[PDB]
Amino acid sequence: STFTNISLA
Amino acid sequence: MKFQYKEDHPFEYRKKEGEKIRKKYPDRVPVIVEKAPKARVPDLDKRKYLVPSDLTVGQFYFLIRKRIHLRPEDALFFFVNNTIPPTSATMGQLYEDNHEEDYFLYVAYSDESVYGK
Repeated sequence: STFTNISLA
Repeated sequence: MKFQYKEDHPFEYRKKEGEKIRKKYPDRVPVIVEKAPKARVPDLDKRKYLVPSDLTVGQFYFLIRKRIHLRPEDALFFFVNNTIPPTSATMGQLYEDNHEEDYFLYVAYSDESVYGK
């Protein structure tokens, strides 16, 4: 599985 | 507390992945986000998240809530080690105090204010 990057925008 | 990420991957696998991602991104934290068992909340398509360490828990709450797409009247609570984390704390601060030996932070969500309720 691959990480998804969390951001405010 | 139970997580499907642990049922899919043994500890030795989780530790290698969490150790490498922390050395690659020292300013970010890996977080496992899954739904509480008895929670009446929609599911998430993804469970592994790379979160900026300076993002607050309250901001992480709002970003996950938008991914779950909840109705405005829907309640949502987060749990780390059977405790609702502080709102003003940063995700890096919460990670340092609560990460497991696989270098992952485990967060569960539910519509109830008690974890297993």
